Amino acid sequence: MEAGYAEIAAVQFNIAGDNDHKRQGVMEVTISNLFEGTLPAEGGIYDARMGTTDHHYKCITCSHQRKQCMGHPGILQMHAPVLQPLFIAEIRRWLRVICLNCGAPIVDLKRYEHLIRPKRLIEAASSQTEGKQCYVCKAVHPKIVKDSEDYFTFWADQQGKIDKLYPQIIREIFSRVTYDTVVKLGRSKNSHPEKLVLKAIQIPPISIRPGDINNVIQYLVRKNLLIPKDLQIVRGQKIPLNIDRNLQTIQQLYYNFLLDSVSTTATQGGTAPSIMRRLPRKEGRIRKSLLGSQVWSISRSTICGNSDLHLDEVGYPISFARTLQVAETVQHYNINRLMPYFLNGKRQYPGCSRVYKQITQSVHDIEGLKQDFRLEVGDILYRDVVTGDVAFFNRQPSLERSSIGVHRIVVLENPKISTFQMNVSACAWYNADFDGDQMNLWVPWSVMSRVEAELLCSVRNWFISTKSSGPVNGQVQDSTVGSFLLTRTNTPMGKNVMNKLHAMGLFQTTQTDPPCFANYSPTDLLDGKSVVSMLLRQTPINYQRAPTWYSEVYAPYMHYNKQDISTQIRNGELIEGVLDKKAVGAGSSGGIYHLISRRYGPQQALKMIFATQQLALNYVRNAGFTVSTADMLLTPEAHQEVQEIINELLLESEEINNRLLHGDIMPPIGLTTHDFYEKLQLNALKFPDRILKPIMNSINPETNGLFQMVATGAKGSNPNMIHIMAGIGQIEINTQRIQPQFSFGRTLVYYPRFALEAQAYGFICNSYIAGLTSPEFIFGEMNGRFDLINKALSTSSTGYANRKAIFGLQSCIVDYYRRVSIDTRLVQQLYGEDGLDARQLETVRFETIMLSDQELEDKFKYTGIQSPLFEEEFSRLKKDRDKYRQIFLNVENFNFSQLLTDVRQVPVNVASIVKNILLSSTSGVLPFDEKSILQKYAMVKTFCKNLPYVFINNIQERLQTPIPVYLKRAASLMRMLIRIELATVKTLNITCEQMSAILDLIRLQYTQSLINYGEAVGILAAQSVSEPLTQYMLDSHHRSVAGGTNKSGIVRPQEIFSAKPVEAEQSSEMLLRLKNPEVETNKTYAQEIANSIELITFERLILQWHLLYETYSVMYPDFASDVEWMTDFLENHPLLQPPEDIANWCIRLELNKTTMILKSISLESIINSLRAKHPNTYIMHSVENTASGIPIIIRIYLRESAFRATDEKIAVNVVDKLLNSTIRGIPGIKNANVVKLMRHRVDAQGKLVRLDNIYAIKTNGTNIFGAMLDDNIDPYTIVSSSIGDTMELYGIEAARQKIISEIRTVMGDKGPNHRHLLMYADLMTRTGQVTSLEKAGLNAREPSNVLLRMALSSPVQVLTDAAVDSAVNPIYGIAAPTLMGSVPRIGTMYSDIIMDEKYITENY
Amino acid sequence: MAMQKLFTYIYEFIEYRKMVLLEEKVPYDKFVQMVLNTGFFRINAETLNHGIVSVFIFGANGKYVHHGGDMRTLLTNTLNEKKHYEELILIVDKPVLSKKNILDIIVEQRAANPTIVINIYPYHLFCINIPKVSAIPKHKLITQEEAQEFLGREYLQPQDLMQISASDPPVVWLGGRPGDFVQIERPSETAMHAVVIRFITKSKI
Amino acid sequence: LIMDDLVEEYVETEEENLVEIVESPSICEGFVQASSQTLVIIPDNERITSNVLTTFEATRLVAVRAQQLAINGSTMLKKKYSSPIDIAKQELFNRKIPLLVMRCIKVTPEGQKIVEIWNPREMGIPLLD
Amino acid sequence: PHKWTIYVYKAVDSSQKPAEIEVTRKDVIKKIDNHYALADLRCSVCHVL
Amino acid sequence: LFTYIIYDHLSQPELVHDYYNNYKDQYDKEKMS
Ligand SMILES: [Mg+2]
Ligand SMILES: [Zn+2]
Ligand SMILES: [Zn+2]
Repeated sequence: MEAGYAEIAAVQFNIAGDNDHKRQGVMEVTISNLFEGTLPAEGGIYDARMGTTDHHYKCITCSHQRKQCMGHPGILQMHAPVLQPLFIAEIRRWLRVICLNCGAPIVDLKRYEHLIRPKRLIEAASSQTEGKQCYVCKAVHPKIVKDSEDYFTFWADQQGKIDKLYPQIIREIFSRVTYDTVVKLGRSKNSHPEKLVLKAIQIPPISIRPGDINNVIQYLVRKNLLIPKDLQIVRGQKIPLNIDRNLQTIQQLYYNFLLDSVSTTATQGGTAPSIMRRLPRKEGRIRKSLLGSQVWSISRSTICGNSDLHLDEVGYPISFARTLQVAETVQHYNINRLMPYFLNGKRQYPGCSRVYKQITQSVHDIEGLKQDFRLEVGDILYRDVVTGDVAFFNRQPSLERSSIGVHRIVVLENPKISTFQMNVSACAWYNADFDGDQMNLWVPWSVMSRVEAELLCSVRNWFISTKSSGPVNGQVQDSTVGSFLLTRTNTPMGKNVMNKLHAMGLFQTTQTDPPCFANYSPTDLLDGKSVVSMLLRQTPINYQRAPTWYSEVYAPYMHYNKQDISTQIRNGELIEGVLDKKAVGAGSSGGIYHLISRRYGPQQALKMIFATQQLALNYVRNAGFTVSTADMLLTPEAHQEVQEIINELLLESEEINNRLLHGDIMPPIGLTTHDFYEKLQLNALKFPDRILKPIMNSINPETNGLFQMVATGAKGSNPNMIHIMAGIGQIEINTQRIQPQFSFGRTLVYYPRFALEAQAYGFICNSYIAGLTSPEFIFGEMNGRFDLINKALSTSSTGYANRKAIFGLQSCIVDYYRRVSIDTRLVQQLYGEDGLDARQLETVRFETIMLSDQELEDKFKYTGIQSPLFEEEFSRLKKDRDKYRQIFLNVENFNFSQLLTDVRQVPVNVASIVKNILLSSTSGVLPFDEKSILQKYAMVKTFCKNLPYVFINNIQERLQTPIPVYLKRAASLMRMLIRIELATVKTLNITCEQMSAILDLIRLQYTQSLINYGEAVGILAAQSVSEPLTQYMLDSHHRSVAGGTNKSGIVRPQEIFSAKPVEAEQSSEMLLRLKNPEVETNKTYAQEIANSIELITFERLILQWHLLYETYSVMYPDFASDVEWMTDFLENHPLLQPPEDIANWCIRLELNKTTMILKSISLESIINSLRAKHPNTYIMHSVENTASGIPIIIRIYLRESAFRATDEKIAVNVVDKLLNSTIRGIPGIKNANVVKLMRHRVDAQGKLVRLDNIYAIKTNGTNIFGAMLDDNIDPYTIVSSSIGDTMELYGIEAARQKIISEIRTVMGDKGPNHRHLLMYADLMTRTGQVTSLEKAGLNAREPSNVLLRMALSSPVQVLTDAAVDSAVNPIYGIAAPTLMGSVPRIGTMYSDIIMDEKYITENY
Repeated sequence: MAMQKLFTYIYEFIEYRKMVLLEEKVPYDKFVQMVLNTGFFRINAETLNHGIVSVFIFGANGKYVHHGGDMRTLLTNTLNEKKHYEELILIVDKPVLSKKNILDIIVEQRAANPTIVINIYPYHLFCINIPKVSAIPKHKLITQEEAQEFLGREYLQPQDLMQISASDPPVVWLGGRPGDFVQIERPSETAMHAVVIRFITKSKI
Repeated sequence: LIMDDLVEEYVETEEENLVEIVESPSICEGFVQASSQTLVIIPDNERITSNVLTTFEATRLVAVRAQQLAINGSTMLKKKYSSPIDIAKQELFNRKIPLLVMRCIKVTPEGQKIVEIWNPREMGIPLLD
Repeated sequence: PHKWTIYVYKAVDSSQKPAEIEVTRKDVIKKIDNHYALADLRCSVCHVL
Repeated sequence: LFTYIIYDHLSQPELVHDYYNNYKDQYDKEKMS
């Protein structure tokens, strides 16, 4: 007895033979009766020994009730054998490789004794082996035919002799196979073919067939009762007519019981949901019951705003608080507190509903406990939810790490409130809005869950984004506008001041301790900056940034106050500037709340957000804010100005049209006239910058609510205002105008065919306030429908990609070395290459990067002591700068537009620590002290040397044990930052004890920033990269959809994640640098090279071609006039006479003169690119003098050297080969433009200068080899968007860097942290090959993780292959433990807890 | 321009492998004449371990890459001489790596001489200085003792490490063999460079 | 005759591409039990894991201690708190928690569970209060 | 083609001495105050209002 | 000189155009047909 605690460590999959069924069966099904009255009939399929599903009886086998009984399998002894439905393909493979007479293998086992085990049998069965002679019994192997009428019948074809392979005969055949043959064919000894035939099937436990799937079982039992029990079928017995039909229907019944309505690739044959149909798809067993679950003790409601709630609070209706209960166990310390809940009971709130008495080991109703007076120790009380309880708040779809957060409950006692109320600043965590969104709320009742909710999942932990490493929450909408209105210097009423009474009223709802106004007279005037400083003095921070209010596009108009365009906060005091989206807005990196979180913790940041939001809202409570129709109304003069601007745009469009009409539009090389015309029209119809002048002439910026919302960043943008007031402009769909889809050349019924006006192609000349006409409204509806379609399918595409990425990355978990490993196989030597949490990073500028050799000496070379130590320190600084420059200039070289930056994300802002210590210092300008300065230098040097020990522990630091090289590299950036910010020049007014404190603070901050052991960093990366994907979809109508540049939708991300080959890429690009640094400046040379490497083939320049059976030294009549220019060619080319091997076959091609002119293709170029290309040929051209009307004709005469298959067919193949020859360019490059490149180079003074005058070729299509062959391109700086090309030519490391770069390009400016891209790239390249995020990548990376691959997709094939291969599935990661009903061993469960026996004995 | 780049870069491939050149160096024109006439060019190099490395530069239209019997005869004859022959390198065109028959003779010859290393490589592997490519980080082979101490500190097996193919261009230029360890200094945008150790596995072909 | 509740036949198409000899002894077939392990505790001076508790480890320690105080309640704390969560948090903060943290570094094939045992009463606590 | 990148400011009050300031877009914030108003745009090529 | 895009130095743009005008004219005629 006493079943001890255990955990499943591995799962073994095997084929279950009839012996296993007999061993595991608790009962034998023998009758067809279902129920004997109110009880199951004994021996039937419902027999209670199989388990109980009804309350009306117990099990018998385990003597448990329905809830505690897991069910037990039975046995049905089949009178005739049946084939295993899941392994029909295995039966077919085994039948074709072993002799059906003696069981010996007909194939040569030595032939396949070099393949891997999972492939030996497949290749053995691939060979024909029909008619092969056995070397043991000299029998002839028949043709194993799979019947096309069903999925299980096999036919033996002996040179036309047809006999049915019955399961009994198959078992006789399979029982003669030795285990030696099984092993030599790559199969496990548990995969002997004798298990593929079942004489005793297993009827599943009733637990999986509750009281249809039992109809099939009943029918199977009934049909099995018909077959005689002594039936003995041998090869060639001629079962007459009815045993045959009965056997076929029994086998079909079993096959439909197991595999009905599921196909699988391993299905051989043709023509009540089954067992295997329950598993797959969203509603299947795995995804619906194992990966997710329905739960109890949970609530859902609509969410609405409540500005009186803190960011970490949620408004809970009281009716829900008396439904969900918290389980508090009564002990000595809580009996007094819990007694009021017990006394209130179910009649008053806060009360309780149930009590679990320990003495009775059962739950007691509160209305039956009226005689208990008090509660006993060990009792469990289920009390109502009260204010201050923690709750899990969740909004679906749950895509971010903050999609589930823990809030403190605020119980709303108003009975008429049924919504989940929350602060509007908390919506950023969930991507929620108050327009109908519903959120799930469940209160943790168990002690462990409550501890975790208040310690691990509180929303204060999600204030900093795991994705972007920046703040998530901030002021939104009314709060941003209110902050601007409160902090602005002047109102339309004069100076922005309030009296003491209204200044006090601003702090009424801040929920903080109010500031002191006793030093203010009732008539004293306080500006908004003063009250903002009063609030922000509690968390003093330093801020200096231009506000969103100041925009350069607005500067020519308006009159910006000089005190409003430079926001400065010094030690919590707002000196100047306004507060808006840049400073207080949500998601504003570097904003005031981000700084507050960095210096005082995210809880302080949330409290400050609430306080400042209350301040702004209380200010607007008096200032007022509104938008009216007149806010969007231009003055008549401004309307005339807008009309004039649009008239100028349409006049430029009409000038382009006039150029087209006169045939003056000449497209460049690479574009057709239609494409060039469309590009010119798109450029001509863009609104100028001066469209804002009429708008701002009609707008009073100090009074305009719409302009104030747009300019302060609260809501809207400049295009919104322009569309509302001036005009929408050109409607662009996928970068192009409206296509003529109504008819041939017609965009709408309202416009004529081949209309040239811009209005016919989507140019909207009217503003929204002016109103749109019917065609303008139709074009706008097309654009809006595009937006709606993209929004709708963004959810689905993001779901697909997110699920694939999660299942590809979920097993990646940080271990105790802070490496990332799948089980035990490494993915990263250190997480994010720095071992840091994404929530603990700060962007910091490195001051030495851009300095020249002289400013570096003038700013960092300390000359106050004549010591070599400071020379060494400056040398160390210079070497750090040089290493940084080299690394991040190399990074520039293998990227398209990744510029070297002065700022880095670091765990510790050293300069801020030094500034804080100096500000708190009770000293200043210390006297010169050589000993102190040298001591501080020594301390800093030792701290830098011992910095990588924060990655190990204090013990190894004390022992000074060797540091691994990768850990030394992990601290390189922090060593650089410390040596810069703690340089001797910068630490002259810092004492030695102050230096010790600074170093201790740096060490503490570095330790606090490390990634936790057991973090599911793969899932974090999957979320952080899948979240920007829906925004990437939302701009799908702003991306090109044409061939060669197809970037619409998820085409590029699916290309990246699926590791699609080069030929499968639709937006391949390459970047080529000229192999001459001094001539990259010439745009003409760059254009020359770009047009030179553009791929031109013979087919591009052919109007038509005709192959002829005529030799030369007769002639198709339609071209008898060709002999004139033919003889002219003979006369003009004396050394090009026809050779004496001229054959009958010859092509005659007409050259397209228009294409030749447009592509600058000369006839001599063709003649030399075909003559010195083709060995067995004789080519002739007409006199190129041809004007319009007479054509250039190229007759290519073949030779029998080519003919050295049907002659005509090989001649046509030769024609195809000749046509595809490369006349000009490099293969695979459809287009090649010239782009201006921004690059950094170190000049002779050691300075890093940003150069804008670099020209490079941005090709369409990739060929790294071809681009590296030409000598006009720098071969060492070829950048191609193709991951496969980079992998094939450069290697797996360059492929990893390319994956990083391409994912970064897809994410865009608002992308995740670099460590998530590193996670994606390192998972995909861990095996030395670029594996995908699809099923194939999982198969390559985790073949043994059968459960994970079943959970991803295709459970039936994965299960079948696992059973056949006898796969052992170790339980690791998340999917495998979850499918086994266990919990993943990560997070809180990554490290186990044991009892400190010594301490417990010595401290009872 | 494949043959020119091959000619200029194969010798720096040999030098980067720290191999002393044998015989002499021929001009470009004589090189392509030999490639067209004999069907291939052979370059002999000597390693520091007194072994011999032979590089065979076959032609795209050469007969040795179109008929399997010719390649079999060449490999059997070259392997029948009296030299240590540490490694045989056969540089062929990219579609030659797809013609299964030639790969079959390569495998048969590799099985025939287990102590002899035979590898077939495409043209693009030696058409550029691979270690000088900007996109390729610095790869370096670490001795088995350093790898063993690194694995012992990390409580790791060689099979737990990230894998790299022996046909990886940096690994080929380094001369790494399967079962060896390569230390890679990769540039990092989070830590400003990083160090990773990868396990060299079986080369593709 | 018209049936509406169709089952939508389900298809899998991407096939997987995973890459003397006697009947069976009592050793190769069987022995699913897996050999027992011995606990190889790394010496305190050879430990390489952090001397600071992770938030996961500290949270798990507090949760375990509070759950144990739910059924037990004999506490070494000085000040009286009315909830097991607060008691466990103060026990961790006062370095009086009776639990230990075992970090399983590696499980060897020979049957050794190499672990590092860490005392939370000599460790850095990252939790808030 | 015209390039209207010069902003011409007229002094609101006749007491303002310069009475005429021509600036680019990036110079408005540092050279123009409320004593001036935008009068016209001058082309940067033809120097025509 | 620099005559590919400037066209404001005169003389050099003019000689090039006058001494290759008819080729451009006939190419334009052929293209737009
Ligand atoms: Mg909504
Ligand atoms: Zn039971
Ligand atoms: Zn036989």
